[PDB]
Amino acid sequence: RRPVSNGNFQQRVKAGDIVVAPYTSDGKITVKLVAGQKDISSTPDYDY
Amino acid sequence: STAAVTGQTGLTITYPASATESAAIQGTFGNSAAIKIKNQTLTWTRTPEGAWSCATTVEAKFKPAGCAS
Repeated sequence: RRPVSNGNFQQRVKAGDIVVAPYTSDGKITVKLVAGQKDISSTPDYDY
Repeated sequence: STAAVTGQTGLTITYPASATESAAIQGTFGNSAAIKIKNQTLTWTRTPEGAWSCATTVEAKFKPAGCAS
């Protein structure tokens, strides 16, 4: 998280100031890896 | 008769002309063959390295164990 304070923010607002600040709300980044089996060889077939 | 042309219509010989081309001997059932297995073909294919194997398109229950795919 990247918090920033504009001093006496409410006093500035009461003065009528346009108050803005750059901000980055904290959050999550996730990478999931799941294995997989791959059929390397396959041939003999039969019918039933 | 010959590999290029044979005396029987149902027998075909796939004679290779190069070192990297396989050989195949294929025969098609007919005449006195069973009506069920009629028009099917059994082929003996030869790898360029000299390996012989058999293959056929007849039903699974009619395939002998020596030619089973």
